[PDB]
Amino acid sequence: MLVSKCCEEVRDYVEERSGEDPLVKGIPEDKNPFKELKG
Amino acid sequence: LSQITNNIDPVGRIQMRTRRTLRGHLAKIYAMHWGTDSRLLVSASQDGKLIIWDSYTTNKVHAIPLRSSWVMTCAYAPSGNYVACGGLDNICSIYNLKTREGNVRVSRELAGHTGYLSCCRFLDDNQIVTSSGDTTCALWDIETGQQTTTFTGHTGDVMSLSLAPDTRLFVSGACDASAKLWDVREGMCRQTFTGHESDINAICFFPNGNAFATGSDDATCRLFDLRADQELMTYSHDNIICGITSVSFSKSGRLLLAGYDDFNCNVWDALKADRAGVLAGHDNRVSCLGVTDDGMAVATGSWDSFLKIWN
Amino acid sequence: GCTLSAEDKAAVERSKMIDRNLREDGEKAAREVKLLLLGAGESGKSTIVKQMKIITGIVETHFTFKDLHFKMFDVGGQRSERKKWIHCFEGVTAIIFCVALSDYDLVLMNRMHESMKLFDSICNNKWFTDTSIILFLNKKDLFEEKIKKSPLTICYPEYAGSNTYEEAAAYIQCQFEDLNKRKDTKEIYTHFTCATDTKNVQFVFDAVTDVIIKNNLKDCGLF
Amino acid sequence: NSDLDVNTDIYSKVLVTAIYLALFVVGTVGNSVTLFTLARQSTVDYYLGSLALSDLLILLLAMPVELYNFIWVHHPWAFGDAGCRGYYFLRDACTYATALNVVSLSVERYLAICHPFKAKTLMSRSRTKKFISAIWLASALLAIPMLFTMGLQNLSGDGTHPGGLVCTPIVDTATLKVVIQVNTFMSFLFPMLVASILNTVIANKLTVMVHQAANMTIEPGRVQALRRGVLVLRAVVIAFVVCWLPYHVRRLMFCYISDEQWTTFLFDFYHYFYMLTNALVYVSAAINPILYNLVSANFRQVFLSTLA
Amino acid sequence: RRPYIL
Repeated sequence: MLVSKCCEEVRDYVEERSGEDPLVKGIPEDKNPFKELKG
Repeated sequence: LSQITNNIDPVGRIQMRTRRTLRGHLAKIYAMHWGTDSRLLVSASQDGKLIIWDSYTTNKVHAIPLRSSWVMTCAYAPSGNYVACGGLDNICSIYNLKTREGNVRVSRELAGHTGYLSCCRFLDDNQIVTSSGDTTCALWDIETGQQTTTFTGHTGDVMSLSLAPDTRLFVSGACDASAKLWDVREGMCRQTFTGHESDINAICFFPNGNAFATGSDDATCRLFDLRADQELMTYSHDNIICGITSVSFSKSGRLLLAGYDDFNCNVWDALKADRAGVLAGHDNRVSCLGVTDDGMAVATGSWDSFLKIWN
Repeated sequence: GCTLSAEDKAAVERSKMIDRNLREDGEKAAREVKLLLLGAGESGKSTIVKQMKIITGIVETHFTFKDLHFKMFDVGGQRSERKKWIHCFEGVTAIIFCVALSDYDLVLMNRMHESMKLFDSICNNKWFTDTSIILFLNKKDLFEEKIKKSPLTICYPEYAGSNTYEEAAAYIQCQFEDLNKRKDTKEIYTHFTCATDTKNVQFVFDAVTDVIIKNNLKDCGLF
Repeated sequence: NSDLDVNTDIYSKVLVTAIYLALFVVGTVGNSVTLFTLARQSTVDYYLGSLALSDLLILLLAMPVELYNFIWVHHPWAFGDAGCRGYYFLRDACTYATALNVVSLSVERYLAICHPFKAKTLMSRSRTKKFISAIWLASALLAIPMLFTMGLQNLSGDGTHPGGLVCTPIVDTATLKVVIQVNTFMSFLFPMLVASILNTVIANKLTVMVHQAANMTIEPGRVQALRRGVLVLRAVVIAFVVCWLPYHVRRLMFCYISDEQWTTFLFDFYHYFYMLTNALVYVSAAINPILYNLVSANFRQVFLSTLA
Repeated sequence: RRPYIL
């Protein structure tokens, strides 16, 4: 059922969501909850 | 898909460090599900325990002693009130986190199955879908104890299951190499997907809820579309031949995390079908991995009894 | 050290008491001896469970013998693809495989040939490379009757031995123990049993001791 | 200005060089083939590889310099100041590596048999590689005192001859005595204790299991390996005592006698006994692969099949 | 006469 349109939908969905994604953009390590803060 | 989606610039090399490490288990871990608050995660293993960790402080907020040690799956309800677990005992036992007596306790033992339970997912606090060992899937209602809608129609036994984000429907995979898109409300299958050589071991929805990837014993992840009713992409690479035990997407969908039996997890660019990164933490089969709904952390459990949390 | 006002310390104390409960139950499990039961056609699976526990899936019997605890996993209740859940059972100390002797002549294709192929598929499996097999041969007196009346060439064509008890039993035993493609790693332990001979659980514990001693020697730098 | 040279019989010197070369070739071949075999449960493999590695390093480092610089040229240091410091640093780091490896292997076997859960939790390949790296770092830290104590000194007739220079502890006798006696104290009296008592209680467990093996209905030809396990256990403990006792008795002898008791006869006896003690430590470092070889006659087959 | 040997 028009697989090109559907994979283009997957593409535009992810490229819409790629920027605010905290793993492909990455972390700034100060907004990271997984800074360790231990000794 | 790679001929279309190659104009987008690549993600670059992904380097992630083990931001936490959740020790305590004495066997192979088989499952892990985040919470919808993205802080608690449950993780079950063959030593009779499932343990509700706090991912930030590495604290064990709970540890539930199970009646039969053989446990293939677990799920964490989106309220945070319930957990579930089932294995070779054919019983998807249900535990109530938020008790007034301060401890967890078994609410219902869900019986009446002639096979091991491959997977459980929570719809609501009163609806739970499972994936059995008699080649069927089901949907239970916990308050009655009766299975509401039994899903019959596979020939080889079913191996995974993945609810959609809006939980109106779900996808289950089996040894037929046929992923089927069931429907919760009506009660019949809608679409059947072939395209794998052998058995499929891992299914995860794309975050929009309009697609899903599928990890198999054929060293091939294959992302399918539900509307277009056919295979869309074949995430596979040469020099690797081992099986896949778990898959999960990122929050945006840009990177999919595949769990191989070369003892380490690989990170696939979901658009160019490139191995974008290697997560080389574990020293045995990576049996389960999962990404937070907030998209910040990725925890991965394995048969060396170590949950690592990468970021 | 921040303690976040008395509750992070009590959370860590909760975590440590959970760790304590984990290590105690883990010691109880790590000292515990796990045994697999196999066999499709009924082959004394009952007879052996009634003889074990006297002193609708999997059925666990947690009996003790000679001051040592035994877990017996009657796995033949549930029927599915064995290729997708047998890896839950790596780390089982000893598999207790059971064959009826008297099923040499029945047909679904010989049932005995099906039991040999099942034994083959389990003994040469990629997970059970180190785990030894306690082979049982069940219903021997019935089998004695059935071999005093009917011959044994009908089951296996290429055999021309005596129609005696000891030789036919030795030929079936040597036909089973020839199937292991590996012998440097594990070793099959055969016994003849029926609904008599109460000398069973001592032979079970002798086999479990020999497998556990060979696992311990291997785990040591010796052997 | 040539003195302190000890005039020994040349046939005894040739005869201990031949022993040293035999232990040299045997230890190098044995340790090379064991590391290649272990390189081609995992924790006892890395433990045996670390002990064999430490023995190969003690041979290839210590053996040819000690050979050339005590047997042939008995007085001058061939290797300079950092040569002395590096020689005693390596040598004593390898001594602590060997002693702590045999400690760890004996605790691992005692753990592996009498506490199987506690040995499951204490053993992981991540933890074992971290632990062996830790024990090599600790052998280097405990060998730092053989850096700062030791050095060059000129003990010629007037202290100015370029050939009167020796390689000696440059510190006084009380500090020397305390450093060397705490080395011999912890590095030997603690491994003799753990090896003796642990391996004794393992041998008790194995002899009870042998008496319960004489389960003859279950038993194939596999009571040989239990007697062989008793023999290799006892070979480990006896070889460690007999090979690392005379070396530290020699160093004790150097430790206590303040030269008021030394004569010419004890001088000569000390030099010949030094030769014999380095013979025994190389016998240890070469007879590890032997008594791990000969007991595991299938792993032995693996050795000789890879060699052929 | 002290041996320096160690």
